[PDB]
Amino acid sequence: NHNLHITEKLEVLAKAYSVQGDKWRALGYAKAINALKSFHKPVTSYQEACSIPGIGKRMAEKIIEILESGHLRKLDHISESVPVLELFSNIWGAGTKTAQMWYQQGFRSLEDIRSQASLTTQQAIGLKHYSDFLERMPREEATEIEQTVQKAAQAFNSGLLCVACGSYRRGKATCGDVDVLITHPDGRSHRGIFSRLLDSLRQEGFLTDDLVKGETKYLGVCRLPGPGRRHRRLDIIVVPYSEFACALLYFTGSAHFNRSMRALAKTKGMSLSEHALSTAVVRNTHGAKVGPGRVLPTPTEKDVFRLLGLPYREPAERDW
DNA sequence: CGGCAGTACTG
DNA sequence: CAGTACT
DNA sequence: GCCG
Ligand SMILES: [Mn+2]
Ligand SMILES: [Mn+2]
Ligand SMILES: [Mn+2]
Ligand code: NA
Ligand code: NA
Ligand code: NA
Repeated sequence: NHNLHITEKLEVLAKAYSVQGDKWRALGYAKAINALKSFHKPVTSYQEACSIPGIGKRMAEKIIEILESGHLRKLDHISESVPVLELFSNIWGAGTKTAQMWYQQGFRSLEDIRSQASLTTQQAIGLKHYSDFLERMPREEATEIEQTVQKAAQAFNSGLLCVACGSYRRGKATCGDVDVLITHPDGRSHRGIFSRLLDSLRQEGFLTDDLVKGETKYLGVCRLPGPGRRHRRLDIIVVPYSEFACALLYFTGSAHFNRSMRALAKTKGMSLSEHALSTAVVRNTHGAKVGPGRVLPTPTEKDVFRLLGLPYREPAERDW
């Protein structure tokens, strides 16, 4: 990154706006930061800064203060609440509104939350694993987790296909969590397996806590056996084979990549989700779907790219 | 002016 | 529903 | 915050 001396200051503002709930301003900062982290050379001119997509007048100004000053004075007026809001919103299941409410009620530490806050079931689990959920795991451990789920699934039906997605599939050396997609080529025998699969993984002691138990999504907590093991976040999604490519695409990400691809689809009168790529989608003036359109056949990820008019990208080049 | 992705749970 | 989460 |  040609421009760390700027980006590092901007990220502090981005996080501050984010934990305070100012989601769109934070989004603007996030995009400018990436734009600047992928510029070839250092930024040296206000009109060079303004040169970059995702950097406008306000952001060019800030970068000009940074290079002439070495500093950004807005940093000195960030509310004293922000570190605490960040502390609280790093509890799984607590976001900006919950963090702000706890702050308003006088909470300042996780000890305050533990002893005095009313927690949802999810948030109590999040708090119990507060440290573990902030830590990444080696790639090799994600493999063991993927393989544990697959062996449990295949025990019921040898035909079940299980694939670790997320950062694992984008090739990263460490992973924040494990994202396992399950389907079945027969288009049928994925149905109703969660009951048995989760029960099997629980029987082991492998699954330690459940956060979400939906008909198609599971989000929870696992821990491999033996000493030196941390609790890890595990997500499982079960999908019909007709949706495999779009589910794979979704679940592999990155998040920014998905949002970028979905924005593109919208420009073309199409819609892309975890379920399907659709065409002839009808939307209102405000960008909201008011007519569904037609599902397009997407047997493979490459088909989604092709139908969108884009060159295929392997998972590793989707790490946006 | 106003969208900024699209979707799934929770209670 | 608002809130939070997933990529 | 940015951009159409
Ligand atoms: Mn993940
Ligand atoms: Mn995950
Ligand atoms: Mn632990
Ligand atoms: Na620009
Ligand atoms: Na949180
Ligand atoms: Na008190």
